[PDB]
Amino acid sequence: AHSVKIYDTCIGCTQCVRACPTDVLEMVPWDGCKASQIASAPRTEDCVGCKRCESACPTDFLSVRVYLGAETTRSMGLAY
Amino acid sequence: YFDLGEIDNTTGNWDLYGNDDPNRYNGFQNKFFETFAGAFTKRGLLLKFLVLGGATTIGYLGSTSSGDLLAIKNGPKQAPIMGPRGR
Amino acid sequence: VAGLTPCKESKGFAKRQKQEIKKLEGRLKLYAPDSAPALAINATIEKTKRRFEFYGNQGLLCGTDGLPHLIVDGDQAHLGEFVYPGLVFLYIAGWIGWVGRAYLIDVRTSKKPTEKEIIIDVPLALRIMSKGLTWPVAAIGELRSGKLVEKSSNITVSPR
Amino acid sequence: QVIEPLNGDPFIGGLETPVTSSPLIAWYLSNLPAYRTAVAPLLRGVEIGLAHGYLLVGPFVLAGPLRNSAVRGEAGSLAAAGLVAILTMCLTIYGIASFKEGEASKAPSLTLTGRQKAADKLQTAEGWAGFTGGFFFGGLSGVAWAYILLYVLNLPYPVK
Amino acid sequence: EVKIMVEKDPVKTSFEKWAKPGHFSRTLAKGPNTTTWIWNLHADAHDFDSHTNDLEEISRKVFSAHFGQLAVIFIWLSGMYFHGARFSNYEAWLSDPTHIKPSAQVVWPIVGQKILNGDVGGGFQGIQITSGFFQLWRASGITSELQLYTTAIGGLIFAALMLFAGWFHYHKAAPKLAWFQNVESMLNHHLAGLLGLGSLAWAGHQVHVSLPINRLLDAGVDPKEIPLPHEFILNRDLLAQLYPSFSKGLTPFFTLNWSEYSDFLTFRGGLNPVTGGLWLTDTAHHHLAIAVLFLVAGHMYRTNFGIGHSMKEILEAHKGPFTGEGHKGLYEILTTSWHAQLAINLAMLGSLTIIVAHHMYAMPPYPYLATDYATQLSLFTHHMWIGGFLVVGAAAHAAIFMVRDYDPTTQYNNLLDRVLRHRDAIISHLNWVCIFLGFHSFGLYIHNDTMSALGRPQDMFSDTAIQLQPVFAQWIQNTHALAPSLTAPNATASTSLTWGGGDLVAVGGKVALLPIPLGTADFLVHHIHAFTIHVTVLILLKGVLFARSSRLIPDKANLGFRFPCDGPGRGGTCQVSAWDHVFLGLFWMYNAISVVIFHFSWKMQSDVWGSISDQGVVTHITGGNFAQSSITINGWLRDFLWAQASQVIQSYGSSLSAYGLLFLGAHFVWAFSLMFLFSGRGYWQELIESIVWAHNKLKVAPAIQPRALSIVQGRAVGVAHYLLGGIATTWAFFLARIISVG
Amino acid sequence: MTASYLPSIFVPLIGLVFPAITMASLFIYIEQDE
Amino acid sequence: FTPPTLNADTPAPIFGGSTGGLLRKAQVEEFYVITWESPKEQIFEMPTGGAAIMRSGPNLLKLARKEQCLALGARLRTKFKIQYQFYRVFPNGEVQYLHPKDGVYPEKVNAGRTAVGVNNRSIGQNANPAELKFAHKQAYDL
Ligand code: CLA
Ligand code: CLA
Ligand code: CLA
Ligand SMILES: CC1=C(/C=C/C(C)=C\C=C\C(C)=C\C=C\C=C(C)/C=C/C=C(C)/C=C/C2=C(C)CCCC2(C)C)C(C)(C)CCC1
Ligand SMILES: CC1=C(C/C=C(\C)CCC[C@H](C)CCC[C@H](C)CCCC(C)C)C(=O)c2ccccc2C1=O
Ligand code: SF4
Repeated sequence: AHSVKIYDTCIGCTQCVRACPTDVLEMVPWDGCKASQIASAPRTEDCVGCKRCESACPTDFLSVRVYLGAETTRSMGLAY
Repeated sequence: YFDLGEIDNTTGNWDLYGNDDPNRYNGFQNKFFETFAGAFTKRGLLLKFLVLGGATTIGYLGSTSSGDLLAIKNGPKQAPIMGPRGR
Repeated sequence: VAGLTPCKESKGFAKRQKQEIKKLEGRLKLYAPDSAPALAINATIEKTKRRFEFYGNQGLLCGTDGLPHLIVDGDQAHLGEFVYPGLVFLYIAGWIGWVGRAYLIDVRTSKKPTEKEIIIDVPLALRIMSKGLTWPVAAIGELRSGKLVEKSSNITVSPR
Repeated sequence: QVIEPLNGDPFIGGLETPVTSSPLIAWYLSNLPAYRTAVAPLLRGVEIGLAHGYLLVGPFVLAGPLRNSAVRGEAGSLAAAGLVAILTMCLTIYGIASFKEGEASKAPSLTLTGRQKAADKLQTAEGWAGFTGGFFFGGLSGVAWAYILLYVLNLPYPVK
Repeated sequence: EVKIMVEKDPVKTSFEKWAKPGHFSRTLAKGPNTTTWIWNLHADAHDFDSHTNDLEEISRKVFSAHFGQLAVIFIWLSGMYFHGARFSNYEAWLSDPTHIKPSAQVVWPIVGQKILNGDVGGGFQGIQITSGFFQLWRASGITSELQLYTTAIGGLIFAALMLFAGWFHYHKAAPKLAWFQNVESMLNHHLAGLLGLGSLAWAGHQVHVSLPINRLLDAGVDPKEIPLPHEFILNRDLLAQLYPSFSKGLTPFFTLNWSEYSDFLTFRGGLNPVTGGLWLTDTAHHHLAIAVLFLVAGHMYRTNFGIGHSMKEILEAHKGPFTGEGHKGLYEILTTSWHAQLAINLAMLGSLTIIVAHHMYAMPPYPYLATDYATQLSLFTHHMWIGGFLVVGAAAHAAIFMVRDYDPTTQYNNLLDRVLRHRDAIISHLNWVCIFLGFHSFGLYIHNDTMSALGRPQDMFSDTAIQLQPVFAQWIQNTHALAPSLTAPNATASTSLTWGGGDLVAVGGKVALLPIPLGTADFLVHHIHAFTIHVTVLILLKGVLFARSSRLIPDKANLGFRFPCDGPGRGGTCQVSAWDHVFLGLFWMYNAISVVIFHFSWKMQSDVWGSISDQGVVTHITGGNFAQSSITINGWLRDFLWAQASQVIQSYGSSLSAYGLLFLGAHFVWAFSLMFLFSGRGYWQELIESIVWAHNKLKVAPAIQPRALSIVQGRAVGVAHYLLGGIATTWAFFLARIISVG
Repeated sequence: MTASYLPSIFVPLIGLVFPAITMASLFIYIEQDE
Repeated sequence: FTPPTLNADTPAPIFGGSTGGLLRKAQVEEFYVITWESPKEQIFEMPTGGAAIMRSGPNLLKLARKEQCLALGARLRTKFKIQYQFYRVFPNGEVQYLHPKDGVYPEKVNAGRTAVGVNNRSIGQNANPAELKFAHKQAYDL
């Protein structure tokens, strides 16, 4: 549904994963930062699109980026 | 309350107000309604004659109406009101 | 000029002076002549008569409504309507703009530059509010020396 | 002690309140023509039509525009029968959209208890087909019988 | 266990904490970095729960803030008595009030504003006041302006005492947490000591001061020759000539011969025909009764003397089979959360202020209150707006209790837990009754507008068309008029004149009150009122119930109260917060209270307020057009919003021209609100970025970065200008129209 | 007016029948699963 | 990492019933089951609205959305020291285990998971939309 993209400006601060309320983001190993980890979005079909990860990203400009695309019953947040 | 043997009973698929009574009428009342409402069954057929029959029945009494039945077919019954500037 | 009679010879402007005192004279009829609210209306009438004798003596132009109209084109007769108090204004408004600009330069080279804007340093402020008196000689002086404007390589620019 | 969860399950969005699972209310709601799961859906659709057909003559003969004439029986009954024919087409296009020809039944097969019942045939393409014709014949006869008992026989009532 | 717990010198009285602005919050103590720091400085200024987690220091902050509020109200009362003493015509109005308008504000003759000092009468120029202070001082027995000056300087003394107590109960001896948690003692000393002894003391004033002075004012005696209030206490024969029951001298009180006090303690009812205001023998019997009843009710709870009630024992014994473990933990709610008590107290104070508004137009308590129509309209309108604001704030602090003080571990299977457990049912059935009320009131208005537009007056809901007579109200008004004969014997007359007992009271040639009719128009507008109150309840109760979580956002309590949104996800989560429900309920309070005061103004300008000529003929201000024009929106726009606005727009060049200026400036503030309400932060942030670029070009960049207002702040600014502009529009239109035709 | 009865025909069809034709055919069309 | 199997014999927390629970999306589309092991009998805030007494052993809770499982799960990870996992249950009977996928929570890094949805460039090196007209690819997915 929603497309969440991680860019190489990430410092591995992990707070995009901690702010995620639908378990989209996970921290995979990486070689481009001091923390040696970058975020990724394997369960991007579960993304509501709330951009809590973009609110918690301290990198200017943002490393996690959520693009609101086709919206399904996962990304609409319904219970009915 | 999760079972893995009955998936409908653990998810809310309940007939909350349903009944399993097979019949409560008699054969004389049942044969009258299916005979009369037998040409009204098919959705594609019923949508055809309701649109075509509904367009005719509003154009009939729209046109055969009288002055007392509807005021738009009565017309004016007094002198017209002249506007300002002689118009 | 522009089809407007002068207000000293305008019959409509003298009509508005007549019907303004008459409104205030009828307000005076229900008070005692030595009472305190009657002294306020008597001071209002003398304020009105001072106003109408000031508007006619400045060469104001009155239309068909009996009202003084301002000519802002830059006429040699009409300098005090727009040009003279505009140059008085822009001197005062440039004084506000020069002492607020010079305060920000004086607090940008400080230890905590953001605490000097919520808490304005009055000895730093009052020593340049006096310096805003001669500001056209200091604004064009900074314009000619290049200190008024900042080069675009050191200015935060949003991307295309 | 009085309020229970819905069939003992607290995580289904409902409660077993007295307005829901009374001895009198759950007897009532289980005999209403919409919740008979084994009756053929044309027969129980005639009762859903007779009811709604009858009741709708009332607000159309006592409140409509032609309520102050001698044609108030004829104007309001055909207005009541007009709402039957519109809602029949609303019932027609609902069954076309919701149910496809040859599909299963979108109905809960399980009852309040754990016993397995047959699927409700009303939520099908052919079950809602016979339900729509049951509402059309029942609704047009429910309007006409309420018109007969009010403006043909003219039974005495306080308001008519 | 109830006793005084204080401790000495918690914080030192120093100005070093005045210099640092954001000392209360950890985020604002670092100093400013953006311009949003200034707005969070004011937003978190009074929010004492966000400062510290210790409820003791929070309660001390709230107690000294109460004392500062009391100081501000005493400064305000000092000003209004000093304005009566020096800048008013209160002695001139008190000589004859049927011809001289109440005025207590003189403006300075500077810029043409001296025309606002209008001819109010009595040889005086000033702003005609509508606050009702003149009738209040006439009911208090105030005869001279020296008494007003003495009350002003006494109020200044009490304002200094409240400032000293606010300093004392935060810096010298501040109470501890268990002192504030003695709610039984606080209720015992508020019911008996505050509302009981206050009613008893005002009853003593209304026996000795208000009653004989106001009896002499009904006799046409000049107030300069009326004896002073202490002369009735000293010379009791002077008090006995007006009431012979004073000749017995306190012996019927202790011998239970209270009927011998029937000369000055009566259950008359109705209005004084001399003045148009309630009797003070009834207002003194009223205060003596609510004092002998609030002092009884103040001996109910258990402090430390054995007798009484623990209210936890009252609550925990109140449990039912439809609830189970209900009312348990609510004592722990209402003694550990300031916001829950604030919600209950604000709901009662707002609803009580609405009670005050109705029980003052209908039973006017002050002499010449009813016949001064400006005072009646302004007092009703002011108390409706205060009451609506306080009930919206009640729902606000209810929601703040949910998001910041509701502990789910202490609340299992009680009333609050079960109300949260079926909040979908509450909000959905409230939604149904709101939509049903909206059609069955406003669509009835639309139907009347349509058939009046289509030339069908018989197809409407009129008193001549299809009638919708309020038979319950028309029966309860007959039940309240035909009461004295059988259900309430000992009454001389009836409770109010608006019930149907006759008594066309004419004071100064102007109608005080008469029987208020209730017809189809009143039915329609009362269903509008019920609809608007229900919808305001719907947004506000939805914000209270969905403050913790929702089906949309299950972690909404972690986001807080003043958060804007979660984001553009789940379709968009804009205004999910409980604050945003308070924000929308403020608009629905505008709608509700504005239609309430519009129905009030038109209903009594059409059916109550007017004049009485010879041979008993009553000519109202807008004669009889409420029954036929207030059933359509075109009548409301035409015979109310256009016909009665023909004195707010042509008031220019007169004393009421400031009402025209504030009418237009109130339209300005309203259209200014629509800038903040309809727009959003990011547009203004990029526009400010362009302005910051222009500042960078000329080296006038501030170090405090210019930022757009926050989304919560932009909505707050928009609703503040919407309420301020619309309320000031109605204030200007009301206070120009009813002053002009009054 | 030449023919007064075509007001009595076309205003009921284009005002009542044609929205009932168009909205019912669209609601079938917008809820086709295809 | 072997995913845990849903036992379907552990019981529910003591809850009086809520109206915020499973609607018809549970019956036809999906519903979410969260399973966790408890130290003792506690009281927790229900993410559908309300409070329930959680059991002294393993607990099973049926939820409608994936966000309700994290809102509950982060509540009993910070207030309580309880490890949790949840599932996705479909009406045909298939239980899809969802979190944590490797057995360790996604805040902590694991060597088994791979980078997906990761761009080696930044935002400023994304291509303009004018040079990607009429293509399935967009400015960020390449
Ligand atoms: C019989 C004693 C008594 C009485 C008269 C009151 C009266 C009052 N209380 Mg108090 N209170 C008492 C004892 C009493 N209290 C007890 C025992 C407790 C402890 C459990 C509390 C704790 C409490 C708190 C925590 C607060 C109050 C507040 C209030 C005020 C109500 C708000 C208001 O605007 O009212 C109308 C206000 C007035 C009429 C002003 C009157 C002020 C004068 C100086 C009297 C007050 C002094 C003292 C209480 C009684 C002295 C009597 C004196 C006249 C002889 C009012 C001053 C509230 C307030 O505003 O805080 C300041 C507040 O929330 N009370
Ligand atoms: C008994 C009265 C009472 C109590 C104790 C409080 C107490 C509180 N309120 Mg409030 N509340 C109440 C009633 C009250 N309120 C009412 C009347 C409303 C409806 C408007 C609400 C709605 C409510 C909400 C919506 C929220 C609170 C919150 C706050 C908290 C701090 C706000 C702050 O720092 O002030 C800030 C003060 C200002 C910004 C001053 C602005 C004043 C108004 C808005 C504009 C000016 C009006 C003025 C008359 C017009 C003059 C114009 C002229 C100058 C040109 C605090 C707990 C906030 C909070 O976080 O609570 C924890 C918040 O989010 N309140
Ligand atoms: C251009 C649009 C259109 C037209 C032609 C009409 C026409 C009519 N309206 Mg209606 N209306 C419409 C739009 C329309 N409406 C909309 C948009 C609104 C919503 C705001 C309303 C709201 C409204 C209400 C609330 C009511 C009317 C009523 C009326 C009737 C007034 C004349 C009379 O006295 O008959 C008196 C009545 C009769 C002669 C009864 C005739 C009923 C016939 C026989 C129905 C027959 C079946 C029908 C044709 C099936 C339709 C199929 C489908 C294809 C359209 C008339 C039938 C009144 C009425 O009586 O409704 C029937 C009434 O109560 N209107
Ligand atoms: C000074 C100045 C200026 C001016 C200004 C202007 C421009 C104006 C605007 C304004 C407007 C254009 C409007 C406004 C309006 C106002 C208002 C509106 C206000 C209000 C206030 C208040 C305070 C209120 C009160 C109230 C209340 C609160 C409630 C009830 C009612 C009332 C009213 C009483 C300028 C800038 C030039 C320059 C600088 C300075
Ligand atoms: C206009 C507007 C702004 C911009 C508002 C701003 C920047 C507030 C301006 C406040 C004053 C005018 C600036 C600060 C003034 C200083 C005290 C300096 C004094 C200068 C003169 C006022 C004397 C928003 O941020 C916004 C956010 C969300 C929705 C709508 C809107 C919105 O409509
Ligand atoms: S929050 Fe931003 S910087 Fe931190 S790990 Fe996530 S993407 Fe990287």
